[PDB]
Amino acid sequence: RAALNQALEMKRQGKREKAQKLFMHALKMDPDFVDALTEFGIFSEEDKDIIQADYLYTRALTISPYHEKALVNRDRTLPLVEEIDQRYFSIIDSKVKKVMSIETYYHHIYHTVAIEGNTLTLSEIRHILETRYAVPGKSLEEQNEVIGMHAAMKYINTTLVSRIGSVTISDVLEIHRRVLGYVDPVEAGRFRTTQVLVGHHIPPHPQDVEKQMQEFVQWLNSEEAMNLHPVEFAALAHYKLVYIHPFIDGNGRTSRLLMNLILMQAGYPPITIRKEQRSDYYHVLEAANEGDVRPFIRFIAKCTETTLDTLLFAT
Amino acid sequence: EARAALNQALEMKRQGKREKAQKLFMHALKMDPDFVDALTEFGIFSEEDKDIIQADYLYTRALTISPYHEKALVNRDRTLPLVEEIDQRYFSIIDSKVKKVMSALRRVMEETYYHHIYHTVAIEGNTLTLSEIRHILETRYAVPGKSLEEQNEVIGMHAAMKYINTTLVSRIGSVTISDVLEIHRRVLGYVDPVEAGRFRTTQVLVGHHIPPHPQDVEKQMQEFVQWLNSEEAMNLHPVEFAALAHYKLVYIHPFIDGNGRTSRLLMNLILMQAGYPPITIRKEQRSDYYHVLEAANEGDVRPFIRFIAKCTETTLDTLLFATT
Repeated sequence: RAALNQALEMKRQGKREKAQKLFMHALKMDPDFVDALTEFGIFSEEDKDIIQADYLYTRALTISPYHEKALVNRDRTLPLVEEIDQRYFSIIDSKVKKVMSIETYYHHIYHTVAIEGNTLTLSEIRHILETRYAVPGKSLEEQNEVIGMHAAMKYINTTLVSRIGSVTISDVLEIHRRVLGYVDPVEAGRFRTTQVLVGHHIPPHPQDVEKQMQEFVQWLNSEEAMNLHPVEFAALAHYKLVYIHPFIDGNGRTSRLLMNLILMQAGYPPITIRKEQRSDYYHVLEAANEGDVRPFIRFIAKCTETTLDTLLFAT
Repeated sequence: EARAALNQALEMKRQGKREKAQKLFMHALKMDPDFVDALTEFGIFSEEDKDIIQADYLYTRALTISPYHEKALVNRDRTLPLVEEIDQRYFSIIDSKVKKVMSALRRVMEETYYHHIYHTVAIEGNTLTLSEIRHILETRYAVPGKSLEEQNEVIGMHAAMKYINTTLVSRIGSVTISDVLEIHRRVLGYVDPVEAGRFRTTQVLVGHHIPPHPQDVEKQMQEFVQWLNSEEAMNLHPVEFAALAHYKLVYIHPFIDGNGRTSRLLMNLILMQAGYPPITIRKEQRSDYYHVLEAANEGDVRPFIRFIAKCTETTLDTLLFATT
């Protein structure tokens, strides 16, 4: 409460830089502080950050749903953010049109394995897949992760992308069998049998994983999922597979391959979440676990625009 | 010219020159390997050097073409129970050496653990050395300038035999089809995870042998595992049973790859369950090993059973000498 009142004294005087640090400290000490969430929200609106403000008012109302200062702001920002979000998707739709009218295989294998902790370079990955000979001084596990990724995405492109019909549970297992096959052939293509902790997240118990996955693939084929914008649907699918955590390993890699399978089936190019975005990528997943999937959907959307901007660099 | 080479070999055998006779006998068989008269005459010739095992093989080979050939029949009826005894006597020699090896032994056995992975992969064409295999399994880091497939074959072998030792050797009950598939899932898994632990779906040629069609593989494997658990297989000497199992899995050829590796792991699973140590067929014996499998495909499994038996005696002699 003292750090909040200290942040308000700075905001009233002028010092913006010292206020944000004092605001962030009050939320680090108590992240469910209803009054600091609303005051940091109205503060962020002064820098034209309405997306952040709405996040803060929604976080406030999840704790105290009848908080007058959060409710009065939430109700104003809610339809406004919905529009801002729709407008960014229509910007992405026009860039997909321009791309569709108009080397990268190794770049995606590099970022999908590097974001998980793999120390192999792009030139080393190229040597592994072109020659099929080992890279000196690197672990065989890291080199097998690369081989399995190449197998998984060659299978998706050859058998799943252009195929007509619903996505099955067998397709998810077939992808995982190739992702984790060369590293762990015993556990590759089969569900997790033990309960674990993933950071600060407890996924479903192994006895609930099969049903949770039957429900997930039922959602993937539902009309509600089709009605969504491809970028939202691709992002929600990615998140839900990471939430279920159906395998002991290779969940992030399979969820990123399912995400691009959804995008490629919608006429979008395959998307890459770069190594450098590891921290940003885990921050939005944490926020989705805490209660709001929108920051994640926006992170995936920005990833699609950057990919389209790189492809739009040709006539 | 085949009949002339036979009569030329008889001329030297009658006079004396035995070195020139064997070369002339072998030439008549190279020209025509289904020559009934040269097989009997070469059989009687080999008995003069006290080689009754070779003689019976030759008369047996001659009667698989012409079953009523008087000179083959009269000698085969004579040598048939004779080799049966000689064969039984070599197994009892092996049984006494198994006893003696059951009376550093643990450190010496694990010292030749990388030694078994080297020979089972080297006999299949793998170019990795024993020191390279040791680096792969101890460090889990890659060996420079070698293919990842060859290095994954080594990792899969280590996984397969660590799984056999930890969950199958001391296990009670019948051997299942799932146990064969589980071994294969580890043998091939790191090389080919798509085909590892599943039967072959295409028809192929393996040297000069056509194995069962993929639509018959499941039924022939159900029949094989039924034989493995039968009382007839239990009544056999462990060395004969281990060798016959090895041969029958190689004959079926149930997987697209790793058939030789899995058949040699099942061979030792049978031996270890019988109180025998794990056996190794060395890289140098590649040609001898394929010669006895060819003879078993042609009609006689005995040379193969004798090859496996001499492999167990050499393994027991190494264990009896290392602890001396």
